[PDB]
Amino acid sequence: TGYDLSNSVFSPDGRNFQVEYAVKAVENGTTSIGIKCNDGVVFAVEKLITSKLLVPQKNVKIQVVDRHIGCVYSGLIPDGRHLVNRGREEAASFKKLYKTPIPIPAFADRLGQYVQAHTLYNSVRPFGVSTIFGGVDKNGAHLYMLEPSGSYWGYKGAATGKGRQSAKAELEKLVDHHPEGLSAREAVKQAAKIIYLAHEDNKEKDFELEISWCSLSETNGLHKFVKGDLLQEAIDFAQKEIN
Amino acid sequence: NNYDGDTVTFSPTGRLFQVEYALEAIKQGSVTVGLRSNTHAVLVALKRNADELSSYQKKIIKCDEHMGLSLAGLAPDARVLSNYLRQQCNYSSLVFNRKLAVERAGHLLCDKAQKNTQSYGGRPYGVGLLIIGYDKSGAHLLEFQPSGNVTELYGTAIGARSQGAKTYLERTLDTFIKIDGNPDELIKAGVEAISQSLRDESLTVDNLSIAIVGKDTPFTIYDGEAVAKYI
Amino acid sequence: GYDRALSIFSPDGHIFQVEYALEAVKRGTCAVGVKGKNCVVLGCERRSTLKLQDTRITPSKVSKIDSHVVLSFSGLNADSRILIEKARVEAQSHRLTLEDPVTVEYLTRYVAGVQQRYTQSGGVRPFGVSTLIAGFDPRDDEPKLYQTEPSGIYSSWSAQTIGRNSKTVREFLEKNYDRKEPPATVEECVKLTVRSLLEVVQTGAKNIEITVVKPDSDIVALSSEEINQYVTQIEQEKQE
Amino acid sequence: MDIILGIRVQDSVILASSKAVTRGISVLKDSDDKTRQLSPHTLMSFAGEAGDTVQFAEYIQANIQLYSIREDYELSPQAVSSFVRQELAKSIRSRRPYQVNVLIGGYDKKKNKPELYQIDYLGTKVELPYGAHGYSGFYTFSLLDHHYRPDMTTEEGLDLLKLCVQELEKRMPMDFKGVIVKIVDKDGIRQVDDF
Amino acid sequence: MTDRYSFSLTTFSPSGKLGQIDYALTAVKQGVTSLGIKATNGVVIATEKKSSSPLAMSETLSKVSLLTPDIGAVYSGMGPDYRVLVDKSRKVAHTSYKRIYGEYPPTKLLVSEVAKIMQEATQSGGVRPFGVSLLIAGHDEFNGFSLYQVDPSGSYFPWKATAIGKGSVAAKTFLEKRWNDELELEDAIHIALLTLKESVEGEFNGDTIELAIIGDENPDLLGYTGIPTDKGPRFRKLTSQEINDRLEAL
Amino acid sequence: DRGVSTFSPEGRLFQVEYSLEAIKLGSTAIGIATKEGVVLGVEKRATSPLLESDSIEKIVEIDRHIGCAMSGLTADARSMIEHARTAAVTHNLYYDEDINVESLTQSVCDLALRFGELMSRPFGVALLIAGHDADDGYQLFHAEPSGTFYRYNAKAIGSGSEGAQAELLNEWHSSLTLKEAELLVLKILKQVMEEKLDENNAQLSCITKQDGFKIYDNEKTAELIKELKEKEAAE
Amino acid sequence: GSRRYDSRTTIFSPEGRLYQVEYALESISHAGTAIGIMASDGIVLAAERKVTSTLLEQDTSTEKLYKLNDKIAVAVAGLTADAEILINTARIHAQNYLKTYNEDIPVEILVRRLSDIKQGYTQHGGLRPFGVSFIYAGYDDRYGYQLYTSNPSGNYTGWKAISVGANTSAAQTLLQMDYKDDMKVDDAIELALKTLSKTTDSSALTYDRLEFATIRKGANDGEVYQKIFKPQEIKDILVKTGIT
Amino acid sequence: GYDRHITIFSPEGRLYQVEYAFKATNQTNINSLAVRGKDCTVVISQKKVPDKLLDPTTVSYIFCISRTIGMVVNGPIPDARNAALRAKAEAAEFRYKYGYDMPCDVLAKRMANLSQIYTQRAYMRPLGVILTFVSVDEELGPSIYKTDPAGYYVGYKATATGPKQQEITTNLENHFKKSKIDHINEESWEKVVEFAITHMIDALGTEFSKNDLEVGVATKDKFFTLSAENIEERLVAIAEQ
Amino acid sequence: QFNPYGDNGGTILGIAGEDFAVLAGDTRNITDYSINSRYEPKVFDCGDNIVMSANGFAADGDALVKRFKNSVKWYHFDHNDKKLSINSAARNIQHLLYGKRFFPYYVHTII
Ligand SMILES: [Cl-]
Ligand SMILES: [Mg+2]
Repeated sequence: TGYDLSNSVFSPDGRNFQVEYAVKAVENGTTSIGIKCNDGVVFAVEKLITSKLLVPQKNVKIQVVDRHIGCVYSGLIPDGRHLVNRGREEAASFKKLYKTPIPIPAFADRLGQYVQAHTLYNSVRPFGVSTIFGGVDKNGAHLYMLEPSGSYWGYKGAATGKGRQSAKAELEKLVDHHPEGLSAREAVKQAAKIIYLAHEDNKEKDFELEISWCSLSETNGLHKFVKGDLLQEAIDFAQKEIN
Repeated sequence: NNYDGDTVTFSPTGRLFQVEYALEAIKQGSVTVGLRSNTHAVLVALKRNADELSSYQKKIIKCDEHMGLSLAGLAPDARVLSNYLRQQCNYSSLVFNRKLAVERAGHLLCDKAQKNTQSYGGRPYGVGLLIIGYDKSGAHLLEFQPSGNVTELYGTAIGARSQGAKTYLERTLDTFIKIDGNPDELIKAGVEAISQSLRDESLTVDNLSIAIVGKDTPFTIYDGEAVAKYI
Repeated sequence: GYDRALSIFSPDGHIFQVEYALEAVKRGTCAVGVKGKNCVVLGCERRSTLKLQDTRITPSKVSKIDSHVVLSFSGLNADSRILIEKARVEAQSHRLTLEDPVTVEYLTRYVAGVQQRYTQSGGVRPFGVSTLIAGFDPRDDEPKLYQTEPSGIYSSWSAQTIGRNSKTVREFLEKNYDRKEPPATVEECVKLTVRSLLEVVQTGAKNIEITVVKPDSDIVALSSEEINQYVTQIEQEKQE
Repeated sequence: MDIILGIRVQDSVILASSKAVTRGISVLKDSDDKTRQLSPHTLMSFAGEAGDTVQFAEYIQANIQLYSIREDYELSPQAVSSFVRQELAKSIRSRRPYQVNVLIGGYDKKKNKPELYQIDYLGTKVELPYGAHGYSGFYTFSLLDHHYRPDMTTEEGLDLLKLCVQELEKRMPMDFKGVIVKIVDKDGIRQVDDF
Repeated sequence: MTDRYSFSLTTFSPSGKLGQIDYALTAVKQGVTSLGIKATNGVVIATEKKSSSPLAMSETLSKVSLLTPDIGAVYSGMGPDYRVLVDKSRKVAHTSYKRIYGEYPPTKLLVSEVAKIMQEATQSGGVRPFGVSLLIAGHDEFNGFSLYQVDPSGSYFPWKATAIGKGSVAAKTFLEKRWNDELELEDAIHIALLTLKESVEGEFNGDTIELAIIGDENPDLLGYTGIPTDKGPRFRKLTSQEINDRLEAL
Repeated sequence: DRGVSTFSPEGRLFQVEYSLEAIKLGSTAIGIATKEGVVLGVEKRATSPLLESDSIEKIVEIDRHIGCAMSGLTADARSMIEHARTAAVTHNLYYDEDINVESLTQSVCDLALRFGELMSRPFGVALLIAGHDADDGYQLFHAEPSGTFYRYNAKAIGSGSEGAQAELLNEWHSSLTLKEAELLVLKILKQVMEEKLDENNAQLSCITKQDGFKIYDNEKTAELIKELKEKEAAE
Repeated sequence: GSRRYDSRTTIFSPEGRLYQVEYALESISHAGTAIGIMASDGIVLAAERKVTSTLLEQDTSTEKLYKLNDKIAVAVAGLTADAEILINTARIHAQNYLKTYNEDIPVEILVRRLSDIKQGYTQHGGLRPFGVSFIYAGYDDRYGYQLYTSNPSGNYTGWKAISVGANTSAAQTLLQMDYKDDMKVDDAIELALKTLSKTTDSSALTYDRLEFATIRKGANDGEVYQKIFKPQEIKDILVKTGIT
Repeated sequence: GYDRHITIFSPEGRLYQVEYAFKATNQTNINSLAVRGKDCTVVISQKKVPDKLLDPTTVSYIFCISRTIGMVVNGPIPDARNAALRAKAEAAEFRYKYGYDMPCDVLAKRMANLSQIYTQRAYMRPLGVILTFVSVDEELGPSIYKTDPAGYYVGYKATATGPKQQEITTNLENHFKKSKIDHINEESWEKVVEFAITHMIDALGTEFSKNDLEVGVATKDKFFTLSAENIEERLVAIAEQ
Repeated sequence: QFNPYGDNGGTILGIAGEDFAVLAGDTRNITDYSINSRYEPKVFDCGDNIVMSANGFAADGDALVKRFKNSVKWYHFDHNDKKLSINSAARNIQHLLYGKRFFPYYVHTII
């Protein structure tokens, strides 16, 4: 054997074990989700409060690309930042040449090709993050989830991290109970609930909730963080549902 | 075991052993403490010597008039990273006539450390840093780890036996955070914090190293007879 | 470009590639350098498993770097050509900028520096060569003899030997060479050099090369008959 | 720089070269040797742009000396001249060309014959019985056309050379402060001290 | 990133063998049989068209390739490696010869260039050798007709006739019995078809056999008239119909 | 094999740690700093009696106000000295002043970690850099291949280092004279050296503000050796 | 990374030998024998083709003997493809020297440069060495007739008579026995063939398994001629000495 | 045994990394099929959307390379998209350099040459994909050309790819034995799509809904994919016969 | 053709006493016959008790002052907060100016 010692090496199965090993690092990370809604998308993430010494609201994990795309990830946090830095370069060069802001499907492939490129050589390591991202463009709302292999698809709902199965189950119920669609303000509240429900798989340390959203009506198509009254309203809704 | 030959290799459980070994170099390093209020931010560092004939390894480095860090681990790596910060702080001044935000300083260090963990040939940085600063949003304290993970905190400590100081600060949180407009008292709290990490040795005059930055205080370091006040 | 770090430290603090390069030197034919009161003599072994050779055209063991400095060696022959070439180029480059030929110390220092560079450069192995560099500085009558080795260290010697069975001939020179009174004449210096090689060589026929360097660019190589006379004289005195 | 002459006779090559180094309205030196020994039996005189001349002469000298040490053998005058020509032929299409004209006088020991080569800064080589660079040629060529014979001795060649220097001193506008004369033959290179 | 493989992947073993070249020759052995026969007034090169599937159109896959108007090539071993070699061989004929001398290279020199390319894959950094043996047939004014074999090592040998690949050992023995120095081109084509039938197992017709010749100039295949010195390509690929005609009088 | 810039499980660079073993094999070098000057001394250690010991150059001048002693693979030090000398002279050109001893040492130590897959391996030599400047006065620095440097009041490096360092621990005080330091280096060298110490197999040097960096003659060192033997017999 | 797959071609053994050079020499020892013999009035080059097939085109073939310029030729032993890379370099180097100095290149200078190239592949670059040994036969006006050999190590030496390739041990003993200094070319031709005939692994030495060449001053007055022997000419010289 | 990790020869003359890339081809467990009509070329592929949270419209293994050329992939989606983007760039550059639309077979060769390079050069791995290119070429007419990790490529009368490729292949072979021709003798592309689905149903033995299939159609001057309703309309036509 | 230089006018003046020094300069900034600013300072405190002015082409002047100020900052970082002496500052400025010998800073500098 020894097929798992080097990146870009095919095993006799036809698998790249190094990428599958990177997935384990993603599974180890905190929970993050994405919910597609009527005219936009909502992102949320679990922030483990390791200590009292952590300053609240001041270790932001959700990142913005351009002015209309939001990105969140689980796994090796630095790797995620590297990917977003590239995403921002890609989105900047697209706008530079084509004038219009980069469409979400276009942006999704830019990250996809870049992550896939890190499975082609033994001189680089695969990315240790699954990235949930999306936004609003000329064709409406789009939600995506990107994995270490470079694989990505469009999603109605997406989840990754240590509490992915709990979150997926909760996401599947929303898709069934709301065939016509979920509103942006509703999706924020639901996102809070699902992070709280997914926290059961990481319940030693208590956590800090962080939500962001893009919506054609509510945020005017731009990415914004949910803060203050709207955040506390969503936290209370989540607190009521666990009890 | 078989997956620790270089940084480009994941383990079967999804671990980067070279990054974890770099993290181990910090644990061997001498203790250093960081803490802040709303007006000031303070670094306290226990310096280490080779023997009685030698000097005490300088732990604290100045980055700009409003920012600086303390180190624990490989000192040459701290010099490289501190030099990079000096340049980034300086770029912000010359080009934008703007003092570099302490948060951005952390983001830049994270991204520099990360690139070393994903490429063949290179190695992770073998040092941990505590960055303090005062900018347009008040006082700040950051903890840098060579995995790339940067964290903003009220207080913290890194190095050998840092758990003693970190527990103390976790208890004292409500007290020292409200030491506003009083430098000497915030330092005292930091000197008392680092004392919880001492074993057999005590704080002497050429052993202790203190730094401070704040609202009306540039980043300045105190060594020698200037720290005798706090013993 | 090929980058591999071939010369690296081992757990015990040794650079094996440099040490294995010394083994190549130990395999090479013996070379000896003895400096007298007014001269330096370079002696060299030539292995006699090669008959049907053409000695006119075969590369000589002692090489002129400039008109006043010579270089003999032990180890890999192909490697030595590269060092000799570089040294010869630096010799002319020194004359061009300083308007003065190289000192024997400077030339040695350059050659040693090249050897050292190949011990911590990526993609290259060390030179499997040790050199004896001898001559006279410009406008100076004090004899100079230096030694270099793969690691890059160099030093001055009253007399020295390198190559195979060098430890035997070094033993000989250590008791037979008086620091207080070096070989006063050319004859005495050549004889002591030939004597030292006769401890190791085999036959004193076409196995020994002798080159004599005197002050002010006065370098000459001895012929077979001239060397054979020393061999004949030494053996007759030995039977006593 | 300015005046460099060359005369090949029966058994030797004689090179005459002016001693004056002028800059502006000042003669800075009156004892300048505008020549370099490339090898024991090969001498090169030079004239042209300030700085370029000596820089080029010494660069050639270093290369020929390097060859001599490497092969333990002296290059033929023909071989040295061909090397020099090629260096100038490269130079002329460089960013900044060497503006140097040269004469190469040598004694071929294998042929037992003197040889004189004239090469300009463009890399234009010619073997000649007598040669000159610059304005000198406009006087000396016609003079030598008349008085030169191929079977002359070295002493006859020196008298022939005196005749050239006298003519130049009479008709040339500038004071070139006499010449340094050097003879190249079977015994090597030597300088005439009283000219 | 970047090609970090700047070192040789083919090296000498203690016994003196170059492992990768030997293994490349093993890959050639597994390959389908191809052959070449030199006549007095021409050369023939032939091979079996091993179809990967009956749904596949074997006409689209050309094992015998034109390199110059007077030179053709066939192979045994790995098809993809052959394809890229043909591309490089066609280009080198122009860059390193035709664009300089205004005429196509002679067979021996083009062969020499192809050999150089294959030799470099044996020594250069981060590459394996080519897994093919080529048979190059060609004509030029001053050397006449010629036939060459090029191995993975980069070595090349001229042949009167030879075979490479699957059943080369038996095919070479067959050719030794039949070959003489007075063979006409049509006689060589006849022998080529006989030799190839031994190695082929399934169907044996113009659709499963690929065969080309280096013979007389073909003015009809030139594409233009008006220049007397230009008389047309000597390389011609035999059609499926032209092969079947000769298989009746076999 | 394995990467050149690889970390061990304990959090140390393998190659840097192995180069430290090479330095332990090297000849002894001692440095002592006083208020009257800094003394540097080394063991020459000739491999054979035929080798002319005065050609062994293990103490070296960087500038008039900075000296240097070495131990380990001494061939590796040549490029370090060359860099130090250029750094010193270059700073004088840019700033019309002497360069600080610490700044010089820091510049040399920047080369140390410039290895990997830059040079192929770390340096196999340790340096004792002694000097004087107007700000921090007489200083002694120990520069390692790790890229780290410590200032010392006194320091020994090489094969007899741990034994000599323990001896320096007892003997050093802040009121040592230059003459006292000279004898102390000779005393400690004679203890740890294999062969018997004399003027030919050991070398002394010092740096003072007034006279700058000076390597001592064999005649001058011989008298200090004779002065040392008499003083030890005198009680 | 790629370190895993690096053979490290340019390193020393614990004994101080270059692995790849030693193994390349082992490769060359299986190649067809080539002999060079230097006489007072010329040089002979003789070489045995590697197990020939009856359908091999013999007349339009070149395997062992190659021409570098009008005055210098080489006999090859090892990988032909490798040798041709080095031969084209050597041919270019000869023309560079002629272009620079307007004189034909001295034999040793050409030999040294080709040997220096081989040396480079053993010290740096991480590539395998050239699996080739040359016998250089040439003439210049300094040393006259000269024989040299070079091998994968990049080391070269001069010879009166020498063999490379297979059975050099046996071949060198036979040459050392019958060679003498006042020898003529026609005698050297006979010695070369007699040596191959005894050292050959084949049953009997024939014209179709040989390449032959002479470098004489047998042209008209003070000039050198290279003669690469044709098949029929080898057949005749083999009969003339009474081998067939 | 490092000869199994990079693309160098094994003692038996094999490239194991190339062979293992072939096995990665079937990792998706999807079967594709391609056939030619008179005027058109139809390609069909199975569409399996297991997760309920997926947006089914974004799940696709058929690509529009150029206006005229279409491509279906058998293999993982990252490598599939890698190959698609490169093919799109190559087809665009070809048009710019040579002044006419890149032919299906020429693109296939170019992509095959790239695949060949990964089998010879060590630092690049092969892509674990099989690329099936389809078009109605202006010279050659309806065209199907297929590429694999070995760098092999060839034209096809019809073809199939996937885990159950062999069952589909023989099913098609038997039809062309019967029909005695190289193509589907049909006027409209609608009925050629119906043929393709019918013969896939027979070979695989499964029934298909509108969301279980994915259809690409190449006609003169355009290649296009069918929507769910376009396939549903097609499925209804098969059922009513 | 684009002319990269301009003349911003004004004048400066430096005088040295026994235990003090003055560096004066007018505050007018001009181009051609137009006044740009009546108060635009061009005499700057650069730290370490060094005052500097680079009068002539203001863009080059500001660029130079900016670079020297930055040179003082890095002198502290690299040499343990040592004070930059006026003689050392002068030599440093020579290298700044001469660095652009073939595309000069169009300024007369005084410190
Ligand atoms: Cl291509
Ligand atoms: Mg002319």
